[PDB]
Amino acid sequence: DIQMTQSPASLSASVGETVTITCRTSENIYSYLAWYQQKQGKSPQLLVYNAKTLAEGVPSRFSGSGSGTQFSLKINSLQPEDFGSYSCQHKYGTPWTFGGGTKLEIKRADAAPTVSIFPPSSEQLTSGGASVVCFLNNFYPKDINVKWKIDGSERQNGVLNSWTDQDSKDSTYSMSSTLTLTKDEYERHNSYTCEATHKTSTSPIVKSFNRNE
Amino acid sequence: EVKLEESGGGLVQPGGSMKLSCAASGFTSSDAWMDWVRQSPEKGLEWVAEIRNKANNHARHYNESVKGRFTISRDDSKSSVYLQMNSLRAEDSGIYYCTRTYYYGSSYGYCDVWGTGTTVTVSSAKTTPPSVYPLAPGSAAQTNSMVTLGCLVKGYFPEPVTVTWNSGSLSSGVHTFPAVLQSDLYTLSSSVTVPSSTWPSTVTCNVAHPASSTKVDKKIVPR
Repeated sequence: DIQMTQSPASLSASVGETVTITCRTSENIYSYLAWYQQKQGKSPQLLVYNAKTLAEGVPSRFSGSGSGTQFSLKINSLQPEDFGSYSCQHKYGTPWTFGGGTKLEIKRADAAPTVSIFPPSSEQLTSGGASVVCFLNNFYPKDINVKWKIDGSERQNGVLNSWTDQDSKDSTYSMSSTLTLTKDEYERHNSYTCEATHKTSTSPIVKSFNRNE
Repeated sequence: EVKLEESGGGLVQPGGSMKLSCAASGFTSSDAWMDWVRQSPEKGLEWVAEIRNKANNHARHYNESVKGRFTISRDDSKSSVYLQMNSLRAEDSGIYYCTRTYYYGSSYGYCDVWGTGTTVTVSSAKTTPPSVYPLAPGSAAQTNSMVTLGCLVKGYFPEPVTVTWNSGSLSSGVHTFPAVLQSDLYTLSSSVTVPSSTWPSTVTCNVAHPASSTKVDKKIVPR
């Protein structure tokens, strides 16, 4: 099996900028290389084959180069449509194998997250469980941290986090954090708090609520 | 219209079997070499199998990983291609795309056409309908010009669920988050942001789970 190595795994750039994704190979494949583009929630699409040949439909701002064990995809004057995932694949001889892909994200101005905290719904509490939920929405860049506090004391236990992929409308990221307790513990505590730590601010953004109000 | 439509995906336990299908259109399938390519969050893209012009060639090739278990197959009279999958393993889970690696010319082995994909999930976890919980803001909240609501879709299996707002009639300012696995059960949240005048007066998230044949709507009510 031939091993394919793409760099970087993730990359952000402005519309207009030029960009270069590198694909390395564990043993010589001459020029038998294919590049694909996968848009959000879509199937991959052929961009380049034979190292340099663009497929029917592909703009000339795309160019492929390289031979042997090192290859490059260069995108000039990055357009809005060009952002998505990119993967290389050798077509030398079976088994065919792919790189791990490269997420090409849009670079935008820093924005602060819109934070919102939600007590457990009453109908969840009937099942014996309690989930306090917090949304950290529309921020940039993706690096962010959440800190849950109950009655002024942090809790790391019982938390689950999920990030969206970059937004196709406004190029931000969003995040959801969910602190799950047992209902009995939930109702022995008054204050619940959500604290987002983002580079846009020194102090964290604090949302919270009191159960006994 | 060149087109590859996959079908056959679903949930099956480890050691079980599953047959995928792929209907080709807009070209002579007889003269083409067809492949199955799978995609997963753990391993990214993985080539599975390839069937060439049969049987004049050494027609069938297989990724080492599925050798002996998977059979790639061809029926040109039906203009379609198949993948029999036996002795399934957790790591056989992913989106299986049907592709074409050769139609004509002197070059081959790159996928110039891809289908939509069909999702295979290999797991002993039992199918479970979700609980759908409304996420309303707090009473003390002063409320800015914008307001955010949400839905918690808890304790389901298998993926996927489909989560829309006001029967799809509310597209913007929504964020449906990737589900997370805990104790062989998925949990997923979705938020929707609107102007303060809009709510109340009526928002409702829509949750459908095809695997358990359930469809629930929950109106977000204040407090």
